[PDB]
This record gives sequence, C-alpha cells and structure tokens, in this order.
Amino acid sequence: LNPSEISEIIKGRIEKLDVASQARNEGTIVSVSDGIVRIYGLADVMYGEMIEFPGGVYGMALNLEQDSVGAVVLGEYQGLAEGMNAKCTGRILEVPVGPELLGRVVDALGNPIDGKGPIDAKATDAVEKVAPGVIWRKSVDQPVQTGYKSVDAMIPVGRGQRELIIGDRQIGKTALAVDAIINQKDSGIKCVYVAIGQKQSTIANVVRKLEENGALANTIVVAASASESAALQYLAPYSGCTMGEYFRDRGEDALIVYDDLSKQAVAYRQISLLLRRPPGREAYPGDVFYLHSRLLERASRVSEEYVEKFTNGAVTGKTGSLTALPIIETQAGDVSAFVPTNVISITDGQIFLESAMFNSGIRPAVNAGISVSRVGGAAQTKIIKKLSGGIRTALAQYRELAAFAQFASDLDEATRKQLEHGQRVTELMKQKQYAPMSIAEMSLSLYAAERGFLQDVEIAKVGSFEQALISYFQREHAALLAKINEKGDFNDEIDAGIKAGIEKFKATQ
Amino acid sequence: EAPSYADQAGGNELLETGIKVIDLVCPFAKGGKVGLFGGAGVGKTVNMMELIRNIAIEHSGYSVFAGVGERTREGNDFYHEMKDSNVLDKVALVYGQMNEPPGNRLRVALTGLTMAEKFRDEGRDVLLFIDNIYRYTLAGTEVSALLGRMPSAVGYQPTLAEEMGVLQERITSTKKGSITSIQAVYVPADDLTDPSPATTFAHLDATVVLSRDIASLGIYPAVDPLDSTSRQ
Amino acid sequence: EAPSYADQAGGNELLETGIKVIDLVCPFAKGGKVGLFGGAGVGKTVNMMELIRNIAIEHSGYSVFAGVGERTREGNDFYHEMKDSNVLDKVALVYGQMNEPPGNRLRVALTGLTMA
Amino acid sequence: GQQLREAKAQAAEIVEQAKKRANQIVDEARDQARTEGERLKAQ
Amino acid sequence: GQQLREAKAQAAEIVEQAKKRANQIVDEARDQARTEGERLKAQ
Ligand SMILES: Nc1ncnc2c1ncn2[C@@H]1O[C@H](COP(=O)(O)OP(=O)(O)OP(=O)(O)O)[C@@H](O)[C@H]1O
Ligand SMILES: Nc1ncnc2c1ncn2[C@@H]1O[C@H](COP(=O)(O)OP(=O)(O)O)[C@@H](O)[C@H]1O
Ligand SMILES: Nc1ncnc2c1ncn2[C@@H]1O[C@H](COP(=O)(O)OP(=O)(O)O)[C@@H](O)[C@H]1O
Ligand SMILES: [Mg+2]
Repeated sequence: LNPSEISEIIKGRIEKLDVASQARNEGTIVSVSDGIVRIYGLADVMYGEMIEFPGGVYGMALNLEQDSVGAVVLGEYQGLAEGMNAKCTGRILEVPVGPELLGRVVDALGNPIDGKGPIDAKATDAVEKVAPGVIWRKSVDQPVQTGYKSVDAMIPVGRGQRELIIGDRQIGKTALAVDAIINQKDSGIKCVYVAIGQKQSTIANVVRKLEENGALANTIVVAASASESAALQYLAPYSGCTMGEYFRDRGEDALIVYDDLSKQAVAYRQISLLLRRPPGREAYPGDVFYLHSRLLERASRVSEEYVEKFTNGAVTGKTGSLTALPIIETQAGDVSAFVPTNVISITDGQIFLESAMFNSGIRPAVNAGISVSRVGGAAQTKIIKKLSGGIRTALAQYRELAAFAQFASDLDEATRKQLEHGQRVTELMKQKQYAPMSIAEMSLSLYAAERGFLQDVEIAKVGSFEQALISYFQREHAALLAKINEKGDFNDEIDAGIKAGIEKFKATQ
Repeated sequence: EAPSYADQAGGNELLETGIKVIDLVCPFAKGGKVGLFGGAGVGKTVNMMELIRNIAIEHSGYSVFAGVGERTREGNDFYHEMKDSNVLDKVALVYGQMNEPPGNRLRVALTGLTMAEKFRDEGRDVLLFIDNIYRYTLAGTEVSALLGRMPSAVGYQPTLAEEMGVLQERITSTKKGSITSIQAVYVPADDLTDPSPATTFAHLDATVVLSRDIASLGIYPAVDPLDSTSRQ
Repeated sequence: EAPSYADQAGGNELLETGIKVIDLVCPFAKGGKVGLFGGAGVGKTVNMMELIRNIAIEHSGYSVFAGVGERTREGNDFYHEMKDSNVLDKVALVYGQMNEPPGNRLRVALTGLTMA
Repeated sequence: GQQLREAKAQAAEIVEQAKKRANQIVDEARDQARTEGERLKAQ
Repeated sequence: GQQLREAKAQAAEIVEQAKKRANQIVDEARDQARTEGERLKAQ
C-alpha cells in the first residue's frame, strides 16, 4: 500500500521553488477588536483586497482612510495581536472555481473541510461582481423540475429564474431545496448548496443524504456554520455564486440554494453595527436591500452572444443560466416584515409554506392561494402545462369548503361535487420526502385528477391508487412513459394511450 | 433648477385609462402626476405596463422610460416587447437597476428627466414613466453616513424632503409643453406612515394605493378605493 | 473551537433516559439539546436528579451542572437535595451567582462545558 | 347459479392480478437491493 | 357479494405481504454491504 519512492515528491517541490526576492507592501497591526483590525501603513492596498497576516489568516480591506486601513478578518481573529505584520497580496478577494469542486465540501474561501485532499482547481475568480446588463439577457423558457407534484404543476421554476422559499421554522424548506438538488443528478444542471448559519451536524446530515441518493458528485457544498465569524457567513453566498457563475459563463446550466439569506442579513447587521454604522428598521443597515440584490441579480439567463464574447469564440450557439432558490425564515407567518418584503421585491415569485397545513399532515405544505411564479407556463413542458389547468381551481374551491365537511350531507349537488373534487386534489398533492417523480408519473397523476378518474375512489385510498397506477404503467406501458419522458410532448396518440391504460386499470385491477 | 411659478400650466382635461377603479375613484389628467403606491409583490409593475398599453392608444408623441433600482430581466422583457411590436422608435430607455453601485441608482432618474425636459422644451407632449422612485431615495440612504451626516428618524438621510423636492419639481408641465408622468412608489414593510411614501404623497396629482389584503382576496388590480384620491 | 465537519459522529442515535413519557413522546438525541419549560413546584429538580442518576448508573456517564445566574438560596437547597438523594458524586457543580458582575455569568457555561 | 359462477371466476381473476403485482414489486426490490449494494461497495 | 368482498380483502393482504418481503430484501442487502465495508476498512 505505501512504497517509499512515492514520497520523493518533496524533491520535485524543491526543484520548483523560486528563492528570488520579491517586493512586498507591508504594514503593522495597531488594534484588534471584535473581528476588526486597524493597520498602519500598506500604502498600495486596494479596496476589497486580501491582506495576509501570520498563521495563514486573511482579511479584507474595507476602510482606506488617509492614515489607517480598517480590515475585516476572514476567519478567527483571536490569534491576532498588536505589532504583527500585514502584507498586501495584489489580489481582490477570490475563490477557486472549476469542475474540480464538484463532490467537495469547502468553507467560504474554498479551502476543503471534508478531509478528501487538496482541490486541484486551475482557475480563480472574484467574489464581488456586477451582474451582466439588460442587453445580455434572454427570456426564460427551459424547465427545472423539482420532482414535487404541487411545485411542478402549480409554481414552475425555469432556468435562470429566482424562486424564493419562505415560511416558518421546521416546516420543510431545506427538504424542498435538497430534493430539488437531488432531482438534477441526470438532467445536466450542476448544483451549489450554500449553508449559512446552520449547525454542523445538520450540514453533515445533508451531505450524507446527498451521497445516499447519488447526487453528491453533481454538487459543490459551501459551508459557513453557526460558530464561524460573521464575515464568512456574510461572504459565503457570493463565493458559491461565483462557483455557479463558472458554469453560467461557459454555456452550461447551474442551480444554487442559499438555505438561509435571513442569517446572512443577521451577520451583515452584526458587522455593520460593530463598525458603528447608523441603522434603520429592525436595526438593519440602510444598504441591506443592496446586500440581497447584488447577489440574486447574478442568477440570470444570458444570451448566446454573451457566451460567445466570454469564451472568445470557443462556445458557439449556447445559452447559459444560473437558477437560484433563496430561503427566508419568517416569525409566526409575518410575511410583511422588512427582510421578507425586501426579498419578495427582488425574486420572480415565491413558494409559501404554511405551518397549519404542515401540522395537519399535508406534508409538502404549499399554500396555493399566495404562491406564484412570474415565468409560469413559458418554462413548463407541454403535457404538464396542459394537465395542470384544473389543479389550482380545485384547491381554490377547497379553501373555504374544507371547514364544511362536518355538515356537507345537507348541501346542493354542485357544492358537494366541488368539495369532493377539492378533497381528491388535496389528497393527490401529498408526497413523501426523498421520492421524486418523473414527467410521466406526474402526468399520470394529473390526468387521473383532471379527467375524472378519481370520482368513485374514496379519500383514504387516493394516493395508494396513485402508486398502483404508476406500477401498472411501469409494467404494461413502459414505452409510453419513455415517450413522455423525452421532452414532455402531448398529442392525441399519448392522450388515447393514457386514457386506455387508465380505463383498463380501472376495469381489471 | 425647477421651472418658475410664472411658467406653471394649469389644466384638468381628463385622460381615460380603460381601468374601472382608476376611472371611477381617482381619475387622471393630461399633464398630470400619478403615484402607484404599494408594498412588495402587490402589482405596481403590472399596473404600470397596463397603463403604458392603454395610454399609448390616444397618444402620438414620445415617451421616456426610466428604470431606477428594479429588475434587469424586466428591462430586457420591455425592450424586446417594444422591439417586436415596432413601438421602440418613439420611446427612450434609461436603466440603472438593482445590480448597480448606488451612485448610478442615485443619479439615473435625473438623466431620464433631462431627456424628458428636452422633449418638453421643444414644445411637445411627452410621457415619463419611472418604475421605482423609492429607489432614488434609498440610494441617498446608502451614502448618507459616508458623507458625514447625522441620521434622521428611522435611519433616513436628513435632507430627504429637499432631495424629493429638487427631483419632483422638474417633472411638471410648463407653458411650452406638457409632461404626463406615471411613477411606481414602494412602501417599506407595508407601512404607509414610513417617511419616504409620506413625503412622496404631496408631490402628486393622483394617488393610487394598492393593498395586500385586497390582493389576498383575489381582486386585481388591488386598489383600495377608500385610500385612493385625486384632485380631478 | 467547535468540533469540525469531519469530527461529527453521524446518524441520529437516541439517548435512552429510562423515563417512559420522554422516551415515547419527545425522544432525546445523543448530542441533542432539550428546552425545558414550566414554572416552579412541578418537579423540575426531581427530573434533573433522575436524569443524573440514570445516566450515571445505567450508561456509565457523568453530569455537569452550570448555574447561570444562580440564586444563592436555591443553590444551597439544590446541593443539600443532591446530598440527600445520593446523586452528588455523579455531577460536577459550577455556579455563577446573581450578585456577581456579568462576565462571571457570561463565562460560567463555558467553564461547565469545558469540564463536560 | 349462473351469476354465482361468474362471481367465483371474477374472484379468482382478482387474486391472480394481486399475485402479478406482488411478483413485480419483489422484482423491483431485488434490482434496488443490487444497485444499493454496489453503491455501498463503491463508497 | 360476500365472495367479491373476500377476494378484494385477500388481494390487499397479498400486496402487503410482498411489500414486507421488499423491505426485508433491501434492508438485508444494505446491512450485508455495510458489514463487508467495515471488514475491508479494518483489514
Ligand atoms: N414531504 C415530507 N413528508 C414528510 N416529512 C417531511 C417532508 N418534508 C419535510 N419533512 C420533515 O419535516 C421536518 C422539517 O423539515 P426541514 O428540516 O427541511 O425544515 P426547515 O424548515 O428547513 O427547518 P430548519 O429550521 O432546520 O431550516 C423534518 O424532520 C423532515 O423529515
Ligand atoms: N392584474 C393582475 N392579475 C393577476 N395577477 C396579478 C395582477 N397584478 C399582479 N399580479 C400578481 O402579483 C405579482 C406581482 O406583481 P408586480 O407588478 O410584479 O408587483 P410589484 O411591482 O408590486 O412588485 C404578479 O407577478 C402576479 O403574480
Ligand atoms: N417524581 C415525583 N414524585 C412525587 N412527587 C414529586 C415528584 N417530583 C416532584 N414532586 C413534588 O413536586 C414538588 C416540587 O418539586 P421540585 O422539583 O422541588 O420543584 P422546584 O425545584 O421547582 O421547587 C416536590 O416537593 C414534590 O412533592
Ligand atoms: Mg415591480
């Protein structure tokens, strides 16, 4: 297992060492307080430049005054002391980018924390950027499938869309975003998951659930846990966004989750209040809308001319995109609070998760009254857009009539049948964790709801009915499901084959 | 500077919008000023796009559209919509969106207003559309403590009403020509007594207030009829 | 520092307490955190001594108490109640009392966590 | 009597479709068991 | 009517019995692959 000659690497490192003197621009630490260091000197430092301290500690220059430089420490500050040396690096704040980060867990500066060796990235890129302009965009029409029936039927997400996931604590926000990540393992869309302010055992459970479902090799994980510095918690979404923008700028497609943007705003509030900046609503800084809007604008779809301009002619005739799913935690259903209303004013729709529907066992818990997608059916495939026109109206007729089931035997026929269809569509949209459905299976369930094949089936046997129907179409009509799973086409042949299979299921099974 | 008191033009000629609540309870005038107040995701942009589409029917002059601190995707959609339907050659577009540093967002509405002032001083009747005028004001928040100023109430700049007045008093019709203006106005955390909309209210002829409760009932265009007034 | 990402144990292994309502209705995780609610006089201290006795005798572990803002009367009472229930030698006691300046009351949980 | 023998034949056909569904889910579980054992080996 | 209700109630039993065979096959394959994994890592 371990021969002795393979440890001769040290000799080769000695043969690639430059021992010539190089000129540096240097300074001295004057004061250290709460992650903020004042430095004398450093007369050639740039705004946003990494500053090297002893022990491998870096900082970023924020306040270039005439006689001092204020820097924010990008790590633990507690080993820094007055009198220690500071050096310019020549580098505005960078992260490594590339396909070599796929499968790896890193921190906010790209250093690996999973114990699987060094990352051999061939390129770095800047953390702070301005998003590309008005003329370089293209309108969103390709689908991103989350694998959930309620999300892919009602609130569809496209390539380049920003779609917020918002709701109270412990009602499934990480679950919806992680299952949207796991459904990209055979679709060509690469994935970035940024955890901000979470517990480390939660992050390790998330990466173990990514490896157990076969999607870790498609996903970069960037982690800044709850006992890190607030600088790394503030800077980790932009670092993961640069990691997704590598695949955006070369005509490929990526998808990023920010699993709490609400904890990033708390960390930026901490940094701004320690700099004695004057606050506004809820003690947040005045530029807090700008904190989210500089990030989420970077998620976009860019045209073929932008991709041809970026790669200098290497990639021709391809668009690239980056889809974002930010996540916001609310307090007791208050969606009119300052940070939630700032992020709604930025995204292209949102998915509201309701605590009462979660506590009644309606487990994907999507409030269909107020969830919306601004792109809509321009992103959707044809069979899914055709069969989901009657879902939202069946859930709408159920909203008020769901409290009438205790006296519904003394009601008229249209109100009774609308309430029966509402209970059937509500029982159809329940779905377990870690069970994705394809285009053909959600089309089978949506056709079973929409065309009236749920009418003689009771409520407690709806979803078991759905599972049996899926199994029957997997063993009798597998070429039909492979026809639907190509690009989601719909015509009269597919219509007739689905309705003949459902009638043979309802007659013989 | 603003045009003088002797150069002001009066007029109350009605502008029909085709929308029932707007024509009923807060009617518009040609050469007048319109605010569309509302919180996050209640409709402001959808209403402005409908007001652009229906005010374009009986208007034959030019238009200036200024995007101040809003979505870059909305700018690309509106440009490709006007280019596809061949009305792009009447409209001048200025954009300083949410992705920009705050000097660009602080000064882009002055550029769009300068182009509308040149069209007004050639003796024409022009339309001026500004999506979020609140985003000029918030850019003046972001640089205010860096300019050495002590904060006013709820962290705003102390020069709030003067920056609003120096911008809003150039938008008017004069005796040379007329400007009809539609401006979307953001309300922070759905609070109408926040100082930025509360200073914005007296600069306008017609005020359309949108409501999250009326839109949560399913009613669009979501106008509160007891909170929307106009002098017409 | 906190333990690192590679030092996490993994899984969702339960800690058996031996109490039936706790192990049925609201089960505890190893490495987990338990909020405890309620007023006074409903049996909080007796539940704490029973958890100390059960983790010492049946699982061969120890306990550390850290009293953040400890009232002096109740700390003397809790010390004599743990002498009379034979569970004093199973737990290390750290008090940061109420009449102390607030850095003592800030760092007393870090002291008890270091012994744990 | 004639509708009783038709009821007995429909009972036997319902039983045979249950055994066909049973053989299907046992076969899919064998395929799932094979690919999950290969994933734990590779890990 | 008794015979048709008895046939549907037996069909649900056949589907649930094969589901328990499905869960046993997949969980024993996961456990056997894990034990051979700890054997190779200790070796
Ligand atoms: N579709 C589902 N069916 C059943 N249980 C589910 C489903 N989705 C989520 N859950 C359960 O709901 C619980 C809460 O989910 P989750 O941890 O994703 O919530 P969250 O809102 O992201 O919470 P956190 O505050 O930790 O970020 C979990 O224990 C999870 O197993
Ligand atoms: N007239 C309308 N009809 C239907 N839906 C509407 C209407 N106006 C607004 N909405 C819904 O509200 C969303 C937000 O509208 P938008 O104009 O973007 O809001 P705002 O400008 O206030 O942020 C729309 O994308 C749509 O889902
Ligand atoms: N397990 C128990 N069995 C019987 N009585 C109990 C039990 N736990 C508590 N009690 C009763 O409740 C009272 C309050 O208990 P205690 O733990 O001392 O509360 P506190 O510490 O808040 O004063 C005790 O005096 C005792 O009589
Ligand atoms: Mg808008």
